[PDB]
Amino acid sequence: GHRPVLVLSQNTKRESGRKVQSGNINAAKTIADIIRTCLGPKSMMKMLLDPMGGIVMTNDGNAILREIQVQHPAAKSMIEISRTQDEEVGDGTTSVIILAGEMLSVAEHFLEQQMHPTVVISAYRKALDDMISTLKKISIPVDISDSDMMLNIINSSITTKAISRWSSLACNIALDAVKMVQFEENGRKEIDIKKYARVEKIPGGIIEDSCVLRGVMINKDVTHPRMRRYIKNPRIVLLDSSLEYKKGESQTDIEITREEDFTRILQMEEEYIQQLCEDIIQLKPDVVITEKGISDLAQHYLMRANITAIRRVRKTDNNRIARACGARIVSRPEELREDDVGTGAGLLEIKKIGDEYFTFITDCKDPKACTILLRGASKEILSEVERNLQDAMQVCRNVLLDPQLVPGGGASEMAVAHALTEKSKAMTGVEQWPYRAVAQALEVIPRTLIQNCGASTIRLLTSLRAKHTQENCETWGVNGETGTLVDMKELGIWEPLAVKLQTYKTAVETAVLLLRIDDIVSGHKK
Amino acid sequence: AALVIDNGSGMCKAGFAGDDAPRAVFPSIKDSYVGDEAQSKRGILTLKYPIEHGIVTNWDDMEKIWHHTFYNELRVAPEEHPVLLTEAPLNPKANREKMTQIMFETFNTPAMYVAIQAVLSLYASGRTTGIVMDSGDGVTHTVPIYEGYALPHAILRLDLAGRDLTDYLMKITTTAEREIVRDIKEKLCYVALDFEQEMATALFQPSFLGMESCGIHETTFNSIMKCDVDIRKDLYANTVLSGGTTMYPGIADRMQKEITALAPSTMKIKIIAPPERKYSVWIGGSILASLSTFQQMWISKQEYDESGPSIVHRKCF
Amino acid sequence: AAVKTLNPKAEVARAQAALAVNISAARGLQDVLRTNLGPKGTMKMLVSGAGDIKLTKDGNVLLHEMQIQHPTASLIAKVATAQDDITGDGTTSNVLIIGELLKQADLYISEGLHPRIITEGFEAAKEKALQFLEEVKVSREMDRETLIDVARTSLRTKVHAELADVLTEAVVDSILAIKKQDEPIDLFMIEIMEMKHKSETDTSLIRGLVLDHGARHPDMKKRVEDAYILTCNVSLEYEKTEVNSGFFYKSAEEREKLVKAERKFIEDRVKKIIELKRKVCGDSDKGFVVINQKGIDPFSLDALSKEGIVALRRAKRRNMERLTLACGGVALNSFDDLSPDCLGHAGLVYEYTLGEEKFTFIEKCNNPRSVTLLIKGPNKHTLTQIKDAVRDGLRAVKNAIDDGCVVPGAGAVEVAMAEALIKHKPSVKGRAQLGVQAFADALLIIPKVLAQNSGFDLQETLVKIQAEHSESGQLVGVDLNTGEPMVAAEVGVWDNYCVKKQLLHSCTVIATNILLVDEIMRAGM
Amino acid sequence: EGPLSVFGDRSTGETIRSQNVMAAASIANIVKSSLGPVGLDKMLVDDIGDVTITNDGATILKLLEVEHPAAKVLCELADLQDKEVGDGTTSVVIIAAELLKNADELVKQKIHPTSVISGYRLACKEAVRYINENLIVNTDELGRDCLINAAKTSMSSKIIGINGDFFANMVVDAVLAIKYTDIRGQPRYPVNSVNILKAHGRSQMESMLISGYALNCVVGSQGMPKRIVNAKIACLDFSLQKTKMKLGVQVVITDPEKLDQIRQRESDITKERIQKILATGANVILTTGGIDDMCLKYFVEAGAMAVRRVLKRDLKRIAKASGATILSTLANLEGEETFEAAMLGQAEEVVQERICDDELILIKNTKARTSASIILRGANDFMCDEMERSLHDALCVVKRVLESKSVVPGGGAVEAALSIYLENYATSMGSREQLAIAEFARSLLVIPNTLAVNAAQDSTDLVAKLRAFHNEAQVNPERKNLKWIGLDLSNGKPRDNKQAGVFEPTIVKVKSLKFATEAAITILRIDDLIKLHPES
Ligand SMILES: Nc1ncnc2c1ncn2[C@@H]1O[C@H](COP(=O)(O)OP(=O)(O)O)[C@@H](O)[C@H]1O
Ligand SMILES: Nc1ncnc2c1ncn2[C@@H]1O[C@H](COP(=O)(O)OP(=O)(O)O)[C@@H](O)[C@H]1O
Ligand SMILES: Nc1ncnc2c1ncn2[C@@H]1O[C@H](COP(=O)(O)OP(=O)(O)O)[C@@H](O)[C@H]1O
Ligand SMILES: [Mg+2]
Ligand SMILES: [Mg+2]
Ligand SMILES: [Mg+2]
Repeated sequence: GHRPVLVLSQNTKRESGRKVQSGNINAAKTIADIIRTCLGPKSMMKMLLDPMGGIVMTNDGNAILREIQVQHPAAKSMIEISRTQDEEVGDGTTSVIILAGEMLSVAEHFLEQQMHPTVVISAYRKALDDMISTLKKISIPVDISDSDMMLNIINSSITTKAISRWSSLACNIALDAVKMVQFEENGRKEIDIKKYARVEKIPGGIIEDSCVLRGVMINKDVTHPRMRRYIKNPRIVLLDSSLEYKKGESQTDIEITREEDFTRILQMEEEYIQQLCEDIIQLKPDVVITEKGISDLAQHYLMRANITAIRRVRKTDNNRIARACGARIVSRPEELREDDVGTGAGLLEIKKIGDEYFTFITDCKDPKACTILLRGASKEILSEVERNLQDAMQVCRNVLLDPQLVPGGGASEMAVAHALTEKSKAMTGVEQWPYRAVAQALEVIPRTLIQNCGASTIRLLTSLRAKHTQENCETWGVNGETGTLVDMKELGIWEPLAVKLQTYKTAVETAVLLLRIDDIVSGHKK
Repeated sequence: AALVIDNGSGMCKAGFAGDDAPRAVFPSIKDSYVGDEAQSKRGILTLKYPIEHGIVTNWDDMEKIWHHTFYNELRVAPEEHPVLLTEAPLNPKANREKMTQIMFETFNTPAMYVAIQAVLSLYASGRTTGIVMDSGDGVTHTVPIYEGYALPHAILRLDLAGRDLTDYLMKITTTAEREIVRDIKEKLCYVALDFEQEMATALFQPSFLGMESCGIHETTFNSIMKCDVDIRKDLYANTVLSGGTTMYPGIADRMQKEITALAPSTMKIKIIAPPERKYSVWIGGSILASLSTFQQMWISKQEYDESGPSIVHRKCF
Repeated sequence: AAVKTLNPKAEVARAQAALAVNISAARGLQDVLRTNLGPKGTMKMLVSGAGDIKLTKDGNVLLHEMQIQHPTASLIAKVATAQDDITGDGTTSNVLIIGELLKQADLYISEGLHPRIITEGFEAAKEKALQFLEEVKVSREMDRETLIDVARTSLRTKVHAELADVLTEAVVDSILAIKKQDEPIDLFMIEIMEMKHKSETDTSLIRGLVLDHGARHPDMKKRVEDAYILTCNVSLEYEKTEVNSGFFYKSAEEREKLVKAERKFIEDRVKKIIELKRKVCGDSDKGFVVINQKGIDPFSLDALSKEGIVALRRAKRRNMERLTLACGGVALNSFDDLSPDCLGHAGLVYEYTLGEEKFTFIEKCNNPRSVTLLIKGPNKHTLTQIKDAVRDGLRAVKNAIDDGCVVPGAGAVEVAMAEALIKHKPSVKGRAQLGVQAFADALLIIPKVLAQNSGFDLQETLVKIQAEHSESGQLVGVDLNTGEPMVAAEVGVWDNYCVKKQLLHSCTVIATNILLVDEIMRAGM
Repeated sequence: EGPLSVFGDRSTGETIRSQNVMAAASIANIVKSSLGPVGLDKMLVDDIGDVTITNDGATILKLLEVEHPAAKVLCELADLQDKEVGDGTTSVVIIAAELLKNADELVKQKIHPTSVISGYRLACKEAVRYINENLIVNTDELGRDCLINAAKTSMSSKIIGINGDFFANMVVDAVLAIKYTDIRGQPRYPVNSVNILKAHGRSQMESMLISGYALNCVVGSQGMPKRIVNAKIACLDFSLQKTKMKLGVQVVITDPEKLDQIRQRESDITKERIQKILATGANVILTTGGIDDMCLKYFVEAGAMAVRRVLKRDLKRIAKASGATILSTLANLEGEETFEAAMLGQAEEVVQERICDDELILIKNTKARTSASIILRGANDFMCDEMERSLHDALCVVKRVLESKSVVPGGGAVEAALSIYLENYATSMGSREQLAIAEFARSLLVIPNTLAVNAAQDSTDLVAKLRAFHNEAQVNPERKNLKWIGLDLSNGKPRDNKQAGVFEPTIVKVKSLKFATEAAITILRIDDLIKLHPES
């Protein structure tokens, strides 16, 4: 017997030292190599298989890394930073992974050479600050009133995605959607393209007929077929309350001894429904939309008033209908006011798409919410189109908030790397080497672009690194479609400064995080 | 996949088909981050559980729960996954129409199916035929099942559950002290083959408690005798017990003996009641949702749109 | 590899291997579905795990019933499902064109060409093919003869020839009745009822309605000649109070009074119905039929039968609209203020018992904007097959009406579009011309398989047809009885412009996306 | 076993002492690599893929799964240091383990454990006295930069190290914001009232100090405004929902004509309460309870911002900071129900702010007191959690510096000086207690030794130079300015740490010594061990 007299629990495995460092860095650069080929306009799709029998055909770095599963904590951290980039800016989710992988890769060198991780980290932080300075120095502003300039900004963001074939179409959609979702109340500007720009994918049809509606769309039909399905100036009312007769919250137990009491009580229920419906009709609406049920007697009373009702809508759809038609959701028809009625909708239609009935509240004027109706070949194609449109809309939003632009095609990476190399000559300590290595690590973005284009990395990178030593060449980069150096002022690939700033910050900070890490431990229970 | 929401007059015990354990036991299941990832759940945490005694009292509550057992504790969308809900035996038609209106209209589920909790309990034990004695906290039910479906005509319903059981024990009043009696009910309470030889060293009989209807063994026997004489062998020999109530005393052999006594001296009765997986109904639902006959049984969204409460009631009135 | 170092239990197909996987699966689907194409195709039998039998020639049904676990097959099945949901026809041809695009692209990718260039050629060829399609489309006033030819072209592919000649008249008449001038056709207004007693050629169009249930009171009439129909959604059974009222009495007499009183609420609605009946037909000349979406308890059934009313309960939520459009009344959720104008008229109402179930026919309506197709047949699988066929035919006629244009059939448009693509190829810059060639050879799979299915040599027939189309220019296709070219527009072989456009678009899109797949990966564990 | 017949195992004598020392040493070797500006972080994987990166010794020893009691003791020691001080959780563990090691060496030499314990106690007392008398610096002589230097010293070895140049400012500002004076006019700095939120996204440099409060909550309805300027704030500790009668109250109708009115009150009651609140001018209503949709509509129509399920502690802080009164009920001393405008608080702005696809509430420029929140911004949740822990350490350090105005130098200065002084002082105390005190002194050197080891430098040479400097300081009265010398781990050279800015609160070292000494004494008293087999 003599049970094991341990200090730590069995299954507690502890690694330490340069093995842990090299393992973390290799896991990170593996996560990078997974999506290395998914960068640029000449990328190829990846078909991932979900655990739920689903399929995801994509080029999106965050989609890919989110669909794969890992057990190494470094790979976990890289997937987490990809998620961070996607949530913050909604683009660059694979540029960040590649940059972080390359930074860790170049730090492996200095770590094998007896340098301490904190030295590498201090150098990385210097290099990040100077990247920020250089980006803010080379950026240019944008007149967001120039719809064509904005369409070019959005094209420079979707050119690397599948919808590139209908790029102009998708560009307009994203721009339109964002311009409608811009909302200000009490001095607070808000572009909330997650609650008020909705993407509805209806398989079939053709993608070229997909459109952004001046209103919203839901999958609903009239509650009663005597109700109109087409109304050309609908006054709309929104409710959070059930138009049924529900019980009270207390123990409302009744006690009947007289004969007339049962009938009187049931007629009392009918009268309650009548009184609700009259409190509603007094505002003279044409359409009534509820988040909860609508009793059939209430349907009768509303129809008598020539009102069309839709029974059980979601709270999110109700909020979008509010923003689109200009209404205010209420929960007590007794508290209903003309200011709560929805004027602004230009047409309510309920039409048959395939074998389903869809409710449009379109033709609105000044709708602060929208529905992007996507049509296409299949749920997978349309899910990919939706992700690409998310990229486009998030880019448009980042632009409207921070209108500053930086050059693409890797031009920005080379310009900033050159600036860092030039500043490194004043450095006399030992950190100049990691600092210059981070400068050489920014070069990976054009390298990956050239590799995915199918060109010669050595030659092109040499000519480009040389071009960026001249004076007015901080805009020069590479084409992801032909493998040649161009001026971005001549190509047109311009990303939002906010996107690339967040990219660089996330990359450098992820590198710092994984460098500080040592001494992995495992096993212990939650 | 197929979401399998097992209400089971317990907790939500929701998840996916293929999982051996639910992933969304909401009732009685982060912070300092940024967003609404605790407040939205903090609201539900103190919301009363709608199902009482195996019957839904407040539907708005139940709907809010389901909605929070889809978007928060599963982070999925019901618009693409079929749902398998569970209902208590002899559940009113109105409740069925209500939940089917909720799922198809509110959650816009492509297809759904409502299964009896005893049938899914039998499924989790691996069998498709037998008579299930489900005794929980508020109700007792005998469900004869043949070919995997609860015969809707031989469901005998008597009422002697955990409450009614601990009652006489209390007799032998304050919440805490009747819960001491109930703690003894929760702990060992070995069933007596014969109360004579069990009290010597110190539900089956209504007179004991004070009722005047029938014992649970009489109930099983008559539920078996209101079925086919050929399937009688299977009902008698595949009696499966379920419910923490019936588990606490661990009643197998007293039942077996007096059921053998009641039955003709032909069929050999064997009762399988050792599982206690504490998710039997969920696993039965998962098995069903995994099968393809579940796709066969789907009440589809188109079917719902075309028929309404009639499709939920499966016609045949 | 990269993924397998992080998730060891990961499955990965890279670049060429990934292409190999996808194209192989596509070709597998083609091999199964090649035989479905055309009227000379063969019907497949599909047996579920329960033992249920399906006889089908439909591409979508065949896909969902085949026993397949492939990701590419899943993608293509979903594309076909969308094709079916939106157009009703074109699924087999969809799968065939997808498979052939992938094969013709493998022809050039095996030679080291990059799939990007093939996809560029695919896009160019899609544009030119859509243009040629809009040019060759036949804008025609949709007369009964044109619609009959269309429905024939669909039903002859889906069912036997005599049964197709029956379903043709049934479907065209059905749509031409529920159709309103310049107002999209709501196919929901065509109920589809199946009866399992007679021959399959007895499938008919009832210019009225057929409910799958009847009256549950025996003393109720089984036949009504001049009928007033009351379409209601009002409970006529006992409804308990929402607030848990409960009855309290001190005497058996009071118990009796409360028992008589607790039904007064529903007795009043029954009385309202009975008074309407008496006021609208003061004699026994006419009839009165209540059709309730909700229940009717035995007491109400007795009360209505005694007055000579035929009450059916728990009808379908769609039958409310179908009855108000066929008969011509108003559907009610309350009898508060009901008038004879709320009633519809049916020149005949009767009941038909079939084994253990009952059906109720409502016919001789005046001008019903809703009708029903009674699918009669001796077998469950015959009924299912005829249902699928009539779905296809209804969608075909609806699409020919909506899209007033109609395209010639028998692969004629495919042949002509192939020739046009081959004449257009030089205008394409670079090696994407090869993708264009592939597109053409992909378009050419429709006539080829038709020949393959009629029992002819694909190469000889296709050269004959292309030669005839180049010498004349007449849009010609395959004659499945001689293997010779024939003018499809002259012999009445019509296809749907919407279907061909949807084919081109969706097939091109999915094929492009598959060709650009370079890594298949299962790493979710 | 054998004669005893106890149903368990028994270790006795040098065996169990060696085991205890091995356990303590194991725990100390777990954390030794995370000490000083050159220490490195640790990953911890929780058998399910839940990952935790950290440098905090208390955190590390909390996450571990320890079975040995002599190691559980050191884990509890780190926990206690984290509760009472907030910094020193690693140094205390290392020092306790080294005291155990040397004391067991002495016990092997057959010095009685009582004598070792007496010597350790004496050496602890005299080290505390020597620190308090010779090694303290008053922060008054240094001004505000002393707080910044103490914060930077605490933040060194953390993931906010090099950025300390800026983080310390925030930390200092935050404590100065939450300063409040109590009876006796003594200034109290109740950290844990600074709110710390985490939000991955923008770099660390974009972390935010909010003069006011930040709530991990949002408005209850999308129709409500999301910014209010002259914020009148009502903090309520009750829920605003449809009124339900309590348990001992039943509604029993015997005249149906009353049922309607009863149902109506179930909602009108709540309406009246809300109207009273809105009648005072309240534009912002935070409640610990819930708010039905019916009520949210009243707030929407009034142009107010309602927030539900707020946390009690967040509510207490917003109330204290804005001037509001937490009400559990609208009930006064006059038997009626009203809400006075004096129960309101005020704030110059309340906004719903977007932070990386996740919204929060910002209450800015509260009057009647200043409050402080900090939004940490990193690359992912792991980094953000490590930043929160590092910032908590820094805040606790600044609080200690402000409560007791004494600091000591860092870089092993205190340990070197104590080693010198105690190796000289042992000569007076007994003959065996002398050995115990000398060993206490030598044990104290494990801190600079470990710092140098982690820096990847010559520990022996560096610590010898340190001891030489400190001996020169203690034998030459003209050179006492050498006391302030400690390690410079970026160059491997001693350095005047009082002029370099490496300061630590006196309480840190004092409590480290006291707790380590008691832990070592506790473990050093065990000479037997009876490990019983489990009851089952
Ligand atoms: N036509 C083009 N030629 C060269 N580079 C391009 C082109 N279009 C986009 N890029 C560059 O590709 C990168 C975007 O890669 P993408 O595949 O969208 O991944 P991410 O999610 O990182 O944006 C940016 O650096 C952008 O400048
Ligand atoms: N009588 C006919 N002679 C020659 N070709 C025909 C005839 N009827 C139909 N076709 C052609 O056969 C093809 C396949 O028919 P069908 O199987 O209904 O389409 P799908 O393959 O989409 O189901 C169609 O392209 C149609 O033009
Ligand atoms: N910048 C610095 N230079 C020299 N020594 C330092 C510095 N910062 C911290 N130290 C020393 O490192 C020891 C431990 O610091 P740290 O590991 O950050 O705290 P803890 O021991 O609580 O984890 C302290 O005793 C201090 O003397
Ligand atoms: Mg992009
Ligand atoms: Mg067809
Ligand atoms: Mg510290």
